[PDB]
Amino acid sequence: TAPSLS
Amino acid sequence: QMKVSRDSKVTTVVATPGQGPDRPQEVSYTDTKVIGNGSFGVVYQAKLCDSGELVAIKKVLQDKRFKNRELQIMRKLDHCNIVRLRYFFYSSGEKKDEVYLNLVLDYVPETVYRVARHYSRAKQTLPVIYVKLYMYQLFRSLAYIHSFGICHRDIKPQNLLLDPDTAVLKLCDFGSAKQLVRGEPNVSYICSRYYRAPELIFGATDYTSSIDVWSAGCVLAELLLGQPIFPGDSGVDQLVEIIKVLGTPTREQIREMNPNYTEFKFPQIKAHPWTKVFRPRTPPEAIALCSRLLEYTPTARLTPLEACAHSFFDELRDPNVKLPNGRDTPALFNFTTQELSSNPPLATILIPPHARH
Amino acid sequence: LVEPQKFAEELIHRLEAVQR
Ligand SMILES: Nc1ncnc2c1ncn2[C@@H]1O[C@H](COP(=O)(O)OP(=O)(O)O)[C@@H](O)[C@H]1O
Ligand SMILES: [Mg+2]
Ligand SMILES: [Mg+2]
Ligand code: NA
Repeated sequence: TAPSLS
Repeated sequence: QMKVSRDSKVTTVVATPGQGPDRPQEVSYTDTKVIGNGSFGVVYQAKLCDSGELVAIKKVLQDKRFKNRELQIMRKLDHCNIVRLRYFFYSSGEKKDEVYLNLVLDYVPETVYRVARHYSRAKQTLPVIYVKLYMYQLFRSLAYIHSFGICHRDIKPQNLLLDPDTAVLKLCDFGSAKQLVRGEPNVSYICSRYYRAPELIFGATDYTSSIDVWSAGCVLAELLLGQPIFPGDSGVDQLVEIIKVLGTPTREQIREMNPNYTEFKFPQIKAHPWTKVFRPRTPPEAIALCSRLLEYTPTARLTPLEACAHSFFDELRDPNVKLPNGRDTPALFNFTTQELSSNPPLATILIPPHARH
Repeated sequence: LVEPQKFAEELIHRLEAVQR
């Protein structure tokens, strides 16, 4: 669980 | 910025209010202590000097390697089942030179998780009236964020704040949320274990808001069972647990989740009937609701608004319903045009006749 | 991510063991 690469 | 003074240590910052246009004001607070912790957040409690009100201050590192949507999503949210963002500000923090965002939220004392853990330690079942009230308010917050195209992507009992005196539930923790755009791909290993939809476990990058509905179905089932329904350290472990309940997905259901798995020959496991999954005294309406939420095909899951209209929540629409402590229920029927936009004719069910006042 | 071949092989092996 973690958000997307920029 | 920041500054210290005496009243107890007083901290003063210039903070931007969560709503309206950007017009920062001086904000003072005292009585700081560390209260909660997540995988990303470090939450302080504090007491606002002006009003005396308790607030929580989530201080998160602003990692420029990742997409930090949390502030931009929270600022547009105003709903009674979403924790309110009162103010935010930036501070220097502890990592030498680094950028820390501070979110000043309404303080809420409990979570669905901690409440459910009390009943498991005591070998009791959470009374069904609370399962109804907590699940209903969760779906109502989902109907609100989904009407803006926003997917939370971390729905789980630790992310559901409770004021257990009023039985008001507030969704929190938007640090994984995203405005899902069809045609643009999404990072796949999102959500926490036990609550990941099967399309995510299969690595789909083209999923929709209905992953939140699968997660809500896991919360409901957990509340009814007293433990998570799909535990497991890895993706295969959890998918085995899902398959031991729902049966092996058909080829067409696999295609709806991730077409890259349609040509493998998975062994065909018979489904376990929902009435045997749960305890023998479980209400049939909760089982029917759970079976329309925990569906392989994502388009076959209830939308959140449709879930609120479900017969399981019929007791909440009684005029004579009261909480066990004697207080009346929270506000449940003040739906706006925004959160009804999914399907406006459900107002015939969702606002019962005694609440049109 | 994970290679679909390797994930499905593992899942198939697990599903064969619990298959009643
Ligand atoms: N508004 C709040 N009031 C009280 N406690 C909170 C509040 N927001 C978060 N917490 C506590 O801190 C924990 C972590 O906060 P959260 O926003 O979920 O951060 P993370 O993204 O690290 O999970 C929550 O599960 C909750 O128990
Ligand atoms: Mg959390
Ligand atoms: Mg988070
Ligand atoms: Na309770």
